[PDB]
Amino acid sequence: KVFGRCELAAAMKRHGLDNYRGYSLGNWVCAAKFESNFNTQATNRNTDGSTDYGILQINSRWWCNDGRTPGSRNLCNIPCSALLSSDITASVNCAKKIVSDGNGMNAWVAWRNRCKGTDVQAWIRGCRL
Ligand SMILES: [Cl-]
Ligand SMILES: [Cl-]
Repeated sequence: KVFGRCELAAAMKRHGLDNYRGYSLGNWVCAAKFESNFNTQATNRNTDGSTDYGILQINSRWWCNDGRTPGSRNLCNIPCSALLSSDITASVNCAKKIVSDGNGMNAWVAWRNRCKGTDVQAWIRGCRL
């Protein structure tokens, strides 16, 4: 599923991400925009053999199990496939664990390079929330 902008904002707001660990909703929509272009089915292979999955591109090296990342962990205790669902609950719950691990949203390289320090509020402007 390819979300619309206001549509994803609303769903992320249904699931508790607005101001989670201090990050307003615009930060999370901005991050999804550049990680996946709002597509829950996005996947991308990393040079080390790990893979990023879903609308927030969560990595198999640490957070989910795909059966093909030697030496990895599965700290969210989920198969990576569950991160591709049109329902975003699994991605949201694992994101909450990631952003609380010490480095905040700097865990998402694309947030650091494309959202951090910008007018992220523009990503929710106009939306009925
Ligand atoms: Cl915002
Ligand atoms: Cl980047």
